Amino acid sequence: MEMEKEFEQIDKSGSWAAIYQDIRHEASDFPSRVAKLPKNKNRNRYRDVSPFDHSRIKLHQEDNDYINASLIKMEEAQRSYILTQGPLPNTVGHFWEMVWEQKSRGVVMLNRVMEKGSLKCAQYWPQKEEKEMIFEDTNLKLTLISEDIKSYYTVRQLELENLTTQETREILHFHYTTWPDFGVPESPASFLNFLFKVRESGSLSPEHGPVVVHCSAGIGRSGTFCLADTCLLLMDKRKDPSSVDIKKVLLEMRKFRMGLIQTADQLRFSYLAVIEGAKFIM
Ligand SMILES: O=C1CCCc2nc3c(cc21)C(=O)CCC3
Repeated sequence: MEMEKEFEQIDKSGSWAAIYQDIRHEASDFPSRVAKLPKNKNRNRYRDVSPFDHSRIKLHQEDNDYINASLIKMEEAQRSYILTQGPLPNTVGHFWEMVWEQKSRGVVMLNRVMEKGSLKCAQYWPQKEEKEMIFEDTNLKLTLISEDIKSYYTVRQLELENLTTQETREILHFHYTTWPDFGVPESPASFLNFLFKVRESGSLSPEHGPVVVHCSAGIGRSGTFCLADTCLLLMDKRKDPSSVDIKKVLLEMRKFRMGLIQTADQLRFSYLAVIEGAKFIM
């Protein structure tokens, strides 16, 4: 079926939970043996969210190459994304090592450091120009260059320096700051505006390594971001945009990381975002 009318048909019939459970039943199951080794227990935020072995990102280290991160490679759309958990106190250096080694231009953050009174990820970037951060375990230096605070999101320019080679690179930090503590946003308008700002920066384009996107577990809000982007790109590329099937795209992405889209409300929000976004594109 088309999307917008399939949408009203699920609303009128109140069957979002049944649609979402079908997706969960059909999703791929692949091994995640490296994630479950005992030496990696303090590298995982949640025991039930792990990268598949076949698609995990490997650090270029011979001691321990493990990070909770996955490469989602979308062949028809010609887009790649790295989805990862919010960094932990003992993985902030690994996180920036990955950003360096994979040649990423942008980092997309969809959570606040504290939500619901609890810490959802480490404070992994510097907050003042004159107070830079040094990650001694991976030999990297990170400096805040500039910061632009808007009503729904903040963009930061960062400098990452490989202290071994003295090479430097500019990284863009795109921070969506207004996702509610419970539920999903009422309108997709500000999320779509944010997606378009990431696009316009070049961070999603083939001349850079894959964008790094995270929330707390790296599957819910993060899944919503890459699902909406890929679906909109396919609607631009194909002769028949109504052929784009958001459930099929989501199942393809779930071949590369488990659990993408965590609730039936997030599924409905993803439909809403693609539907509204397809009208603005033209
Ligand atoms: O933010 C939105 C909402 C509607 C869809 C949309 N499409 C475009 C933009 C922005 C948005 C741009 O600024 C450049 C490319 C076209």
